[PDB]
Amino acid sequence: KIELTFMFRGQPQEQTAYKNVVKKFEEKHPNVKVNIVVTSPDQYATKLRAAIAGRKIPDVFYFNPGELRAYVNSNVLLDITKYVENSKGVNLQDIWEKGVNKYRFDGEKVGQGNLYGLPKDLGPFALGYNKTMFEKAGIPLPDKDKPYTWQEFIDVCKKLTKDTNGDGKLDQWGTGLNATWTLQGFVWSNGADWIDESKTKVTVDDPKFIEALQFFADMQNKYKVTPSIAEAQTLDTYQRWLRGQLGFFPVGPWDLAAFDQQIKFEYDLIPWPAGSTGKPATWVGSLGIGVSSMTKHPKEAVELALYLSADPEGQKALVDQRVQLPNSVKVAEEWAKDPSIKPANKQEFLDIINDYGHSFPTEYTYNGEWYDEFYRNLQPVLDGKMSAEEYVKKAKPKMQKLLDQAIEQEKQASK
Ligand SMILES: OC[C@@H]1O[C@@H](OC[C@@H]2O[C@@H](OC[C@@H]3O[C@@H](OC[C@@H]4O[C@@H](OC[C@@H]5O[C@@H](O)[C@H](O)[C@H]5O)[C@H](O)[C@H]4O)[C@H](O)[C@H]3O)[C@H](O)[C@H]2O)[C@H](O)[C@H]1O
Ligand SMILES: [Ca+2]
Repeated sequence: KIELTFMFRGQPQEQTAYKNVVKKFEEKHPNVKVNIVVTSPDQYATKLRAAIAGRKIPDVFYFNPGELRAYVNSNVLLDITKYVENSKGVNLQDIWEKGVNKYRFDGEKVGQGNLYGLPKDLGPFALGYNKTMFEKAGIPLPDKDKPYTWQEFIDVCKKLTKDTNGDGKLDQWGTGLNATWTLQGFVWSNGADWIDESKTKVTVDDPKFIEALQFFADMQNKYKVTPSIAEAQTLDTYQRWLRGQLGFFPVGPWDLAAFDQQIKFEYDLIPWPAGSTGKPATWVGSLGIGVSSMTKHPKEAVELALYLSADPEGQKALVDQRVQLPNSVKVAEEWAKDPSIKPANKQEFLDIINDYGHSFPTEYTYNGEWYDEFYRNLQPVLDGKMSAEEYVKKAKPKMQKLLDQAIEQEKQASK
């Protein structure tokens, strides 16, 4: 009788996994049929934005935590608090508090108050290294607790950069980090950030930010511990990591399934190299599972969100399928201690969540346009055509204008 539209995004292993778990949901609730709208991670924001613009909102949908307040003011997200409290068995007090709290809003500040969504996951972005490669090269393994310094990291990367098949051409490299997803840690580790403590002032022209940005680009251009610009163009560094060509690459729990399938070398997790603070940094992502404020079936919609987010059986199926770590803290802890589930240092994911992971800057602002502008024109720095110093001076006023507008519009839209 009842039909739900569930809209989400995922890499192909993620799509497959959630589609399976939705079938499990439907077997459990035979009167609820779930129509799926799924996209690649890159297509999602535009599609969700179109749906919201036309006020044709999916019953259940993935959404960015940074848009919680905007969604609440625009009446996009149903207040699901009472459905979640009335639900049989579930106790989201078991769920990561940092995850649950991202989708609470008391009318004024995020983090407390009524539920406008449930955490899909927490997504600590760990650093992986190719253990097979280290061992074939006789290089001492990275320490599982003590971060490399930046200097040490380049030193090891250089050792790993070599022509291994002896044809005269480099065919193996220290790393090849994607600035979109790996610049944060270097910036943060160096005691910088995109914006100030108040989250209202762009601070990318901070010397510490610049040093981190230049350091990042220099991996490719100056230190040359990555494939060349042309080589990464031919085959991107994620793919080259999969094929065993790179010493170092990040690992999210959502990668685990794809890696199970494609990676044949032994790899493990370590802290990110630490800058001037000496403490490692990286991000802990999250997605919200929200229900349309206008859904015709709030109870069943929340039931699907709950099943994906907090239900032991639903959660178990997702963890089994290697697309996330458990949302239940105690389950995650026993998960991490299980030696038969690789990577050996799974615990690093948890350590990121508890000790040294941060939020994306955009989680603190009303929208993320100011931040998207930073990355929109970053590539010339990344390719050594423009210095980090010259770009951030150019970008800052553009970013700041956009931040100001997001601040103004949060004033307006919440009146
Ligand atoms: O140029 C070649 C590129 O390489 C290939 O991508 C490799 C993938 O990219 C990296 O992962 C980045 C990102 O993560 C995946 O989504 C996971 C979800 O995001 C997490 O939360 C993240 C953020 O937090 C919130 O502020 C906001 O909502 C999110 O933006 C959440 O915990 C997870 O559920 C997504 O697929 C990917 O883009 C990894 O290295 C690897 O997976 C591509 O072919 C190409 O882009
Ligand atoms: Ca070679």
